Amino acid sequence: RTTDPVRMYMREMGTVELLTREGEIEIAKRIEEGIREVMSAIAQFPGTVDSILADYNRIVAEGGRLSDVLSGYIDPEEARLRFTAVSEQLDKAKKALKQATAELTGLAELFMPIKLVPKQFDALVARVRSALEGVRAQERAIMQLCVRDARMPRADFLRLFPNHETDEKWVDSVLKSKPKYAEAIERLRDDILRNQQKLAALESEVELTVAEIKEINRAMSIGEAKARRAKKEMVEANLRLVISIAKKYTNRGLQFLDLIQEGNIGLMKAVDKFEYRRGYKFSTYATWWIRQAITRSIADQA
Amino acid sequence: EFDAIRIGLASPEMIRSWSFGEVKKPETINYRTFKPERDGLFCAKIFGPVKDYECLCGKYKRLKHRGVICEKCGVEVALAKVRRERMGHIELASPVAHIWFLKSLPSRIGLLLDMTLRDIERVLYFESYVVIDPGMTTLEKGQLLNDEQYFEALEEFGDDFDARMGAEAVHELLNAIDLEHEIGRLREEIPQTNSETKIKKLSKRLKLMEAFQGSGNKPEWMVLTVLPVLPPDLRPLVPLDGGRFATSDLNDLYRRVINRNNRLKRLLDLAAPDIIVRNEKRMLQEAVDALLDNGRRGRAITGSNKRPLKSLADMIKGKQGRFRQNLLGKRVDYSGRSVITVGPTLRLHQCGLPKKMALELFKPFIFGKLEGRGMATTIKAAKKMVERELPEVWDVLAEVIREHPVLLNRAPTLHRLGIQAFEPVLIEGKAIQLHPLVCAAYNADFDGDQMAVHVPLTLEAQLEARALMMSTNNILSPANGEPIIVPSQDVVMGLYYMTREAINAKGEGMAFADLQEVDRAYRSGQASLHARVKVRINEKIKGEDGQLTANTRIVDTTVGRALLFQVVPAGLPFDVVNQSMKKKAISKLINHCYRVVGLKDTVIFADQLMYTGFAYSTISGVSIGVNDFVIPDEKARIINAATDEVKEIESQYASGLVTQGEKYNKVIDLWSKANDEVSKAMMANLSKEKVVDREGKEVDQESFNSMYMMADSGARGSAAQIRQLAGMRGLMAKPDGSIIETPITANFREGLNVLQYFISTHGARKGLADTALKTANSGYLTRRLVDVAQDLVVTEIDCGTEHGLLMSPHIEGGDVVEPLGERVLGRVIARDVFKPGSDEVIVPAGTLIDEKWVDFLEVMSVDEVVVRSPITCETRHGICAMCYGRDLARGHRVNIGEAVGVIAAQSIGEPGTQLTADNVQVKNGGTIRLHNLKHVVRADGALVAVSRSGELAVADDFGRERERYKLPYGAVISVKEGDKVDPGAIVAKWDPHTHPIVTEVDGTVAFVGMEEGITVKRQTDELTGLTNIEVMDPKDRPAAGKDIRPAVKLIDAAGKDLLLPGTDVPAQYFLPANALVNLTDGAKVSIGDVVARIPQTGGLPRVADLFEARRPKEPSILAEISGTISFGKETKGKRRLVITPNDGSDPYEELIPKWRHLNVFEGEQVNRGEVISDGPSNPHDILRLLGVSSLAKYIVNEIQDVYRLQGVKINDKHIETILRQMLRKVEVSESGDSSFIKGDQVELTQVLEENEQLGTEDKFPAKYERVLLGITKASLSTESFISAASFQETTRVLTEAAVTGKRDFLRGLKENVVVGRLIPAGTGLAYHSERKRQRDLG
Amino acid sequence: LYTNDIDCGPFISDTLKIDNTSNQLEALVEIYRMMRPGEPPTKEAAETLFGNLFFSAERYDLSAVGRMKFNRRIGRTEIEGPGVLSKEDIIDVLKTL
RNA sequence: AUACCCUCGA
Ligand SMILES: [Mg+2]
Repeated sequence: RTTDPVRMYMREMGTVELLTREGEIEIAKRIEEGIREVMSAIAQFPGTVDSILADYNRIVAEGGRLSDVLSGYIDPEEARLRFTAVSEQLDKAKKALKQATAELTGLAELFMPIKLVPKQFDALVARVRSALEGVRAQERAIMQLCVRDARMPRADFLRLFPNHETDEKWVDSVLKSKPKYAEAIERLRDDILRNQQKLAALESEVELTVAEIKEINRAMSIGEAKARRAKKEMVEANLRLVISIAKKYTNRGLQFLDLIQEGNIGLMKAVDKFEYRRGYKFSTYATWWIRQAITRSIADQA
Repeated sequence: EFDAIRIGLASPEMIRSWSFGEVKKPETINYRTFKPERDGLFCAKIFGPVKDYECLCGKYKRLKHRGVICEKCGVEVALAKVRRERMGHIELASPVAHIWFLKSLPSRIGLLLDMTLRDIERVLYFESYVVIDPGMTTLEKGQLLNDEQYFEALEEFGDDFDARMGAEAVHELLNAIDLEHEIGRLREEIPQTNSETKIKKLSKRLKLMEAFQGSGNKPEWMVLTVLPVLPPDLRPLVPLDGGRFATSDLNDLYRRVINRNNRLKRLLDLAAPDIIVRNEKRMLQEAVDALLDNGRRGRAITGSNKRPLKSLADMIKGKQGRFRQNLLGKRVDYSGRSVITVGPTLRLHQCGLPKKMALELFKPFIFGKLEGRGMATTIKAAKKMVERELPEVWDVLAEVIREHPVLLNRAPTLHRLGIQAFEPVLIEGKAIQLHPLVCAAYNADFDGDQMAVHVPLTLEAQLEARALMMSTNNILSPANGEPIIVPSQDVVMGLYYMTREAINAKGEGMAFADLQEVDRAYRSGQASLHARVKVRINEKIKGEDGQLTANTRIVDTTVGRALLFQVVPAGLPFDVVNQSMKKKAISKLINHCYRVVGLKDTVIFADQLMYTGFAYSTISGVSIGVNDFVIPDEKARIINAATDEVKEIESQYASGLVTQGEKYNKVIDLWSKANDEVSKAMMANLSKEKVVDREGKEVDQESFNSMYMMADSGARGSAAQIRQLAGMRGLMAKPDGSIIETPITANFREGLNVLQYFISTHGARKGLADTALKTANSGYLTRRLVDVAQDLVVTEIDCGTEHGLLMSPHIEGGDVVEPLGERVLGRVIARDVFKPGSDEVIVPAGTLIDEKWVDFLEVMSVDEVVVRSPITCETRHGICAMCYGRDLARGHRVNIGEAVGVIAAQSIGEPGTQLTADNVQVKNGGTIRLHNLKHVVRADGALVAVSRSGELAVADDFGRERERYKLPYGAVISVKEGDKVDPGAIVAKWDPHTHPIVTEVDGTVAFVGMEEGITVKRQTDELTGLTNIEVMDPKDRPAAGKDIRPAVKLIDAAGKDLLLPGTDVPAQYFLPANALVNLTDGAKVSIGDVVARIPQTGGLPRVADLFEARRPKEPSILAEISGTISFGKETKGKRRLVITPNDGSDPYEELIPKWRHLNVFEGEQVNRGEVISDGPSNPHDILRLLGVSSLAKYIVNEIQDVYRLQGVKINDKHIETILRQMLRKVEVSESGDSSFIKGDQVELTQVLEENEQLGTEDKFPAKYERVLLGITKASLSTESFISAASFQETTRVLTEAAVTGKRDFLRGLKENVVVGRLIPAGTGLAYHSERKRQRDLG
Repeated sequence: LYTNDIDCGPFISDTLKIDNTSNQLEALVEIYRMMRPGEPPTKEAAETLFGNLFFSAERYDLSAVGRMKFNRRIGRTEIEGPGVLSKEDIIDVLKTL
């Protein structure tokens, strides 16, 4: 029944082990795989690709900088060529909106190697999750309406309604099923139908259906989860490094655990900004960020 | 106004209600601009404005809008005092458990979940999961799962099993308690199990659940999801000079908590891995725990210092442990101190006061008088005059001092006498002049002592100083009616020297017409101060009440005695002053004068006595010189004789004849006898060392040697110290306690050698080291005594009960320790008092016994009387004014509102610093009487008494018992009840040396089962020392002889079976191992013949043990129920002695392990009160078996022995008062209206039973058993929580009050002290009564 | 087993009948568990901790006075000795006790 | 004008 928190931190963290630099390369490869998957998913959203074209237009019009948009691949002239190719792919896909699905798959293939600055990443994420939030809010609105007013059963709810959410087929089918609940639904036809009109407007903005958007966002979520798992493995690997470096500043007017936690935050920041093509050991780059975090934490307490 | 302060758990909603903002930033003040920052620990948005009636920007500076908050300045403009009431809150990312409800010895959060504190700690420290909402699954809600276990459970189930970790899991558990269902289930399961431990645990569970249900408290509130922050001025940063800032521990802890909370939110918002998240949650839990308390689990530390940080728990605990230094101590104004100085020209009511101290203390009074007289117009002019010390300011200072008493107290005030009011007189100097006669009460000598002076301000305060605590009012000690303002060393010496007698002196023989002529002759030098003369006097006697008879009489006395009698007031005879006037005689004279003449004449008499004592100790040039220590001449001879004896004994030991162990005792006894003989010779020489000539032939007289006077007068010194000064110092003790084999032969006049000095250093170092620990223990004991007996104040006048304690003179041993007069003086009679012949009422009813009544009782032969005692007086919440008898500080009965409990505690604890066999031989001749004796006559009339309860008394001719002795079992006594036995006679010829077994029946015994080698052994000693058989030990016997026990079957001389009365079974007592049965089996044994014979601290710790009602390492084993005792089966290892009372058989009897020797003999009356095995009694068994009055007598006698050993006299009223406070709680057996077993105040149970009698049913009344609690336990178990919280264990009592939702109605002394209200006792009683009138009656 | 009843009692033999510790690694890990509770012990870590606590020139030292007094009390002619506790020193202290 | 440490007096 050890009461020392440092002791149990050592116990819980001590289960994981280090790994040689090829292991770090593999973990960075996993991170790259996840971000490539989520970016390829983003490619299947026309609004996001139009937005990246707009950011490039700012680049050309000097409204954005090279270091504020792109982050290399697996000079702006290669960027010129790649975005001209991606725009031609976009136009040829839009022209024949069957073969359009193959055109978007090629579009995802072409946009797949590209890498961008994290701010645009969060912007793309915000857009896709806002579309998801709108769809989910429409779901909740219709659900609360029908369940709490017409007493319409949850079984037929979760059987017949889902995955369409946009056409009058489900309303008419429930009406033809002829329960008293469908009779009470007739008072709520107007609001549900006008909300589904807004959903249809949102779909026509994105040119895609509910099932398609669900597939893309699910794939993006899987990629984000893969990247998160890779980062978790890497930080659990470098916990030993962070405790070893945190020894330096014990009697600096701050607790040991606060120091190691700040160093942990620094090392997660380092993982967020680490690449394997640098051909370097992790510890060299992690030391700088951990020192920055710990030193800033102690300086803030002066 | 307000009352009934509540305590409860803090709700998150009410925590929000308390706060005025959400503290979010760790830092406090910007280094560039020195104003508090937004959302910081000092932010103006939350806590208020830095400057009174100001804002952050200065947009509004006017003093008009005191509540409006500006647009640009959201910090509302208000008074600067508001920074003390405004608090904030911190929103925690995750809930954290409260440290107090976790780490208290009974863990409230653990008890509420029926899970051990270890498991909860495992969950909190993120070591194991816990299960919430088990649903339809194998897992249970109380089940804890490890990482692998939880992973397997999740894989197997997949859902319908909510498992969490951390304080979030505990919070999710707490709010799903459903206290109603749990209470119902636990109540249903409470009587199903008969296990005492399990029933106790479930009873505690029920208590907690009902407390939560009734108190409006919610279990989820234990784990706080939001915590407050102290207002900034209560956790201030005091800037160090030089621009540094001193940060309080509270600020550091708050900053740590804020930092960890901010880290938590910003690491969960980015989805950090689970391990680091849980580590951060653990850190936040630890930081909040360190903020709330420290050292319980983690013992958090500060930066660059090994001193731990001070949390809120240590802050509310206060300095000096739990004794609140701010709410009880509270440094005051209008006070000062200086070294004290004896002022012999002071009257008893006044004290000297330096000009500067008086001028500083009474400064506002001087300003007021200056403005009133118009001598000063502006206060600046008044300050200029008072600082210039202009000659006219002394006049106004004299006017403000004239009738304004001041308070003087010493550093350790062990009793109320340690602070008394004096009417100051201006003196020239810097020291406070004290009256010599008040030094004894203050326990203050003038070797460097200092005194604090306080100036009462209100007319109430001045009148209380003059009427209650003026120095003249308190002459008699509150501990005992004996006076405390009595002549001390020097004045006693003067009075003793004045009233001596010389065989031949100048002026002896002639007769004087008056005391005036005696003074005229002495001052003219024609007569010695102590010369046997004749003088006629005019004494006024007060023999008849209201009639002062004056008579003129010629008395043979000395000049000094006649001179001193001129001081004596006009109500006492001259015979009271005709003796040598020793210290004890003078104290008794003052006591008699107080009770005869009055108080004002008594203080005048005391002042006159002090004046004459000083004057005639100055006139007598008494002095200490090297020739005063008279060494006896026989000391050399005695020392040489003892040296020869020890040399002979040492030679004998060298021969080997004498053992070292016996030689040690022999030589120490020899040296002690020699020391006693030397001391006796020295005292006999010194006392009579005066040869004088009386007109020719030489004669002897009492010595006039100065040291002998200093001893005999009692002024200063004792015989034990002259034993060192003029005789051999005697044996001294090594540090281990063993007396050193060689003594110190030399005295302090001769001077000691180096080795003897080193031994005396052993002794003196031991004593000096013991002194400090004695003082500390006495202080702690008196603090506990005061805190346990503070609510007890006289409230009623006559409660009406007629129960009390039978008080008889204490005659333990051959001498009367305390006469009946001293025990019942100042008390009140409980029932009728009768003559030796009944039907004649002597003392009718509750008449307060006074000096006249005690003299009347002495004139008659009253021996045993019953008096009303504070252990009686069953009144509620207080004590009646009768059962507490005469006040001791005053001559009359106590008055309603006297805090006799605090006086009792102070009286007991003040003198703590002074702390650290065969036959009966009658002392004097008296008619012998028997008490509590149960024995039949022997064949020849020996009257052997086998009953253990029994005593022998020798009643005097009048009828009172002059001496009593404890008669043991099997004592042969020449019974002569009514026949006087001469002194020194041996009436009882007991000689146990063994545990004899009497044979109440007769006839030819049948020793059945006496096996020679298995049960008995016919072992005869050398030289035919015994023609008997030795009983074989049960283990030393064979395999079959182990279970066989000898039995002397009861048969008559012809073979007829006989049995003892009451029980059908014969009195066939078994013969155990190590027995002595000399009578042959089959031989007629007389009635009472011995059948079986089986051979067999002090100071402050002892009084503390008695007041705590502790259990020693080996308590005395006592009988449970009276009846027929049996034999204990030793084979099992614990003796089981079943009791079979004749009135009704109760087979229940405990088993006593044979690890301690048991002296119980089977086949006799159990006598529940009596003792089974020796040892110090356990106060409890006495209480629950003998009763309450018996426990009262035992405890009072036990404490009084310890106090009388050092000769300090304390009235028993105080010990009985503390006893009443300890016996204030009773436990219930069969409730019918309450819980089965509960510690409830006897007042509560009595009220409930009285209401139930005139209520629903008649059987609703409850039966309960009285229980005794120690002072440190009785004080903490009071109904009020504020009283207990400021005594000890503040955390425990505060958590208990929080969970129980206690309410404290401020109805005690400490409650009103801490809350600043008038005391419910003394003069505040009227205010409290009026408040009750206005509150209870609408 | 050469022993007696009145004198020469089995104080050690009785103690050795407990703790179920046979291998020196078991004793080392038990000592690591006692001195450093909670943390799971490894062979190298426990061995290093025990060695550092027992017979390292750093983290442990008896001054000349300490060695001289220990030798005198346990019984030894040599006044000077090693600064650290010897392997047989603990055995000597056990014998003396 | 806050906490420890040291020393000293009763
Ligand atoms: Mg003194």
